[PDB]
Amino acid sequence: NFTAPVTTPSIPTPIQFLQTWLPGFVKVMTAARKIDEIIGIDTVGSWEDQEIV
Amino acid sequence: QGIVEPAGTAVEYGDHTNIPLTSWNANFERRTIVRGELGMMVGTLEEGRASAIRLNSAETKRQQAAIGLETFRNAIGFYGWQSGLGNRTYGFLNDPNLPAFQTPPSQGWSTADWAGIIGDIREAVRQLRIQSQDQIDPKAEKITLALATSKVDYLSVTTPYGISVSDWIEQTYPKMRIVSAPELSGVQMKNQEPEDALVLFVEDVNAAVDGSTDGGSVFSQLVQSKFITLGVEKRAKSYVEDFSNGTAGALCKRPWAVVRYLGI
Amino acid sequence: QGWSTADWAGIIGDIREAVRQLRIQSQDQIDPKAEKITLALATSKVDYLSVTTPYGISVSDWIEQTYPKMRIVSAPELSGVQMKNQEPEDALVLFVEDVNAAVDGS
Amino acid sequence: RLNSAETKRQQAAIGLETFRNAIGFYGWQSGLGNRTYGFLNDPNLPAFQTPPS
Amino acid sequence: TDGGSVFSQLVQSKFITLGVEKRAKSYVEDFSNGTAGALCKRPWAVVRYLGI
Amino acid sequence: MFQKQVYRQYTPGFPGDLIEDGPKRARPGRIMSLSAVNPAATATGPNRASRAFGYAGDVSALGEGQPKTIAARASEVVIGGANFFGVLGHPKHYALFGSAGDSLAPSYDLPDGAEGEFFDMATGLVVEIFNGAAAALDLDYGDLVAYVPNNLATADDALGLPAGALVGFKTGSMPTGLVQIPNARIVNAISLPAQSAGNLVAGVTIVQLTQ
Amino acid sequence: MFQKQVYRQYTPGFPGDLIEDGPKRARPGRIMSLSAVNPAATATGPNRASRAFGYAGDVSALGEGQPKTIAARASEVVIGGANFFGVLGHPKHYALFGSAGDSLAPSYDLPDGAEGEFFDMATGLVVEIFNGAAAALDLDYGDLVAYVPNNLATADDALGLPAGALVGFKTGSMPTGLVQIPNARIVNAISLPAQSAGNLVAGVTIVQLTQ
Repeated sequence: NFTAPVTTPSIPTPIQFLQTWLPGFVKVMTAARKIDEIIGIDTVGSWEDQEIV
Repeated sequence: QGIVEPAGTAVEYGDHTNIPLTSWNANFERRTIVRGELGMMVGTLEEGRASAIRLNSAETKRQQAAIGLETFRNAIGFYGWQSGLGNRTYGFLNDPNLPAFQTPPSQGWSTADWAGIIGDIREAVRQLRIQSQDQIDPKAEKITLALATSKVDYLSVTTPYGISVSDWIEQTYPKMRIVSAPELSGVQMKNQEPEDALVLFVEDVNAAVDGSTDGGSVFSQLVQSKFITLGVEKRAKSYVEDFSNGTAGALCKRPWAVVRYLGI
Repeated sequence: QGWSTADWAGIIGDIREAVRQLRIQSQDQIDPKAEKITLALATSKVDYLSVTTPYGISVSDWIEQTYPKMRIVSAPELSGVQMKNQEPEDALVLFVEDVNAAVDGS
Repeated sequence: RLNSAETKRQQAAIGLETFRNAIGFYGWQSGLGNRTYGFLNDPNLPAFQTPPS
Repeated sequence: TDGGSVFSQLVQSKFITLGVEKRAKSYVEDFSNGTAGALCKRPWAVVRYLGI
Repeated sequence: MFQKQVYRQYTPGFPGDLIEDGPKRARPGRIMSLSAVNPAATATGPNRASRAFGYAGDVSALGEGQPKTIAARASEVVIGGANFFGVLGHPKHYALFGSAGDSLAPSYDLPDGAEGEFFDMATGLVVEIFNGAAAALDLDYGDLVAYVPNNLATADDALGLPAGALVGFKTGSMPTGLVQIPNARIVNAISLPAQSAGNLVAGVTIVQLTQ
Repeated sequence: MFQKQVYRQYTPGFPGDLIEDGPKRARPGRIMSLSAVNPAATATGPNRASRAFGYAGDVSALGEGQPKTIAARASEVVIGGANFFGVLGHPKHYALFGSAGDSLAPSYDLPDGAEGEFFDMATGLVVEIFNGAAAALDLDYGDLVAYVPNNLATADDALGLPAGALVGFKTGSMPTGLVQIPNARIVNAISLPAQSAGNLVAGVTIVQLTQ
């Protein structure tokens, strides 16, 4: 008496919308490098050289 | 929110040797948003009778609507909303990605001397420095101490020579910020007495230190809106107004920069 | 239990506890360091503020410097207050002088 | 909203920096015979001792 | 608010070029295309026979 | 898409929707998992829309220590309760969430711990109806409605009726184990065919006046 | 009496105030003194707000000669009553009127001959609730309510109760002498301690759904 729908009843709005993505990205940090603060840095030779005397 | 996680290793150089490569791998996390509501209604004769005693009825009710919504938002910031039932909201004291509570070396700040109290803060900073391998220097990092309103007055414990706890904190950690909150007093109800909490965390990490595209933001409060007027309905002898707000709780993005103590 | 037969640290703890209660009774709405608190105390116990450490620090110096806005008063009516089983009990009252209109909307 | 090439280039630079720091702290194949040596791995060093406490 | 058409062919692109690689004595070119098949949006207007 | 038949008219409405405008009352609530009930549930089912729900308790404490903050006034509900709380409706409020298999799949139920709106008064509300006598039945304009509880005995539940389905009945032929909703009328005509266990005809959605 | 304790949140509301907006019905009326009741009143009390009232008569004649002037429609009520005429509410409408010992004192009482507003239908109404049988009672969401009549027998009134106090009760059990307000629900759960004659606990404020 109430007629039959041609589509299955469902909630209209999918969850793929209604979502806010934060603009940033968090990056893994790992340990630190501190040899320069301990003993300094000095440029002596050049690339494609062999030895220092 | 997402993560980057790069990868790659190097080898020795050669003219005709193979070239190593790099890659990456990402992940994501989700939270939920909660909304609240509160309204008001005023009649014509009520305003006239209220003005006799020099009081504004409409303005008083409007102020309470804003205050009532702020209390709802503030409570969600500390404790999660329906976290037990299944809602993924969480809060400052309920985040799942946290280093979990610990017992401090000193059993309690009550009935504890100057040496006992000063030792607890030193251990917390040491764990923070151990957890992040020299990536942050507590001397000039702007670290924040949460503490509790029931224990904030114990920072004035003095030695017989006049040296107090606050004197040592200022000199050793000039950039430390100290706050307090009544919500951190009664936390877990251990046996029959409330247990005060202490949370130590970094406010922000420099981009050059990490390389993340966002800011440091170790802790973030996700608020969609604080006060929205839904509408006004005018009737013959009265009118009704509505207000609403939205929030999503608190999110911890860098669990390695947080140290927490359970008992005092 | 009593300021009598108590050392410098013991008396200091009592004043610290009283200040702590003010910050607890009001839910972290008033900070005692900037409130101009008034200490009532009792006549028979006001003289105990001169207790000194061997280094030379007194109870009054601790109060006068940590809380510059604190005011110390004495009164004889606070000596015998409740008249306990066989001895009178000296009272101590601590209260805030004025409350700012920013603290509450009064 | 992610640039793969920039991430890979930054990772390559970080890997090279890590290799340089590792060589700085520990020598490269000193046991084999290569004469590189490091801060904590120099054969002609006074060797560790024990503290009083 | 749609074109109807009952049937529709979903074609992302007909013909695109990827890149050109040049070598010492030759060069290579690459091409590609995309499609998603056919979609019947109004199945109430189709009559079909298997035999004949 | 998916339309294989053409009819002469549109359906008047969908279950869980308001069909007429007038006096109405509604309250929010939070759904409790049916497994949380202590005496166990003899009748089970999903949190389908247009089904009756019952009061379960108060969840407004919002705290863990000795002092707690009563931030809001919230109610917690279960699929079937002796105390009537309302009928879930207004499907436009919620989100699809897809299904277990794949997203973008038609779903009509709410997950546990989610919010909802429940109706205590409505001039016109479209809900699905059920036959509780396993026989042909014609309702007509003026009738009464009832809902299945969880504590309904299996002896009175030979038909596999769901946890919170709505059942129509005549003035003096109410089933033995149901709970009546006071001042509720069908205010519409409908007919239902013969019924049997395991082959439960879902009935037809029909207008209904809650109060 | 000034604030002697600081709480985390404010109270939800006060008795006699509407707490939710929806369908609503109310009529004005005038109050009769209990002394004017012909068969005398066994139960007595003041004209306090948030208490039931009963219909007394019509006072619209306004004249004494052969031609009368009916210029208004008015009705008058009694505190106890047997013909229900709503519940007094909206304290913001009236004035203090003073008290016997001294003026400027807190009181919900109203003098005889005053005009009030009585609610027949209300979506949410905060009221002061009582308990019967002198035993601990838990109300929960969906119990019923009743009010004390004027002519309640002293045998059925062992606990000294006011003339028009509102009493909540479970569906199964109701006190012997009471008048049930039709279609009223508790809505808000509440717990009440044990009672005794002359030491009745006033109860706690509670939301109501009058119709």
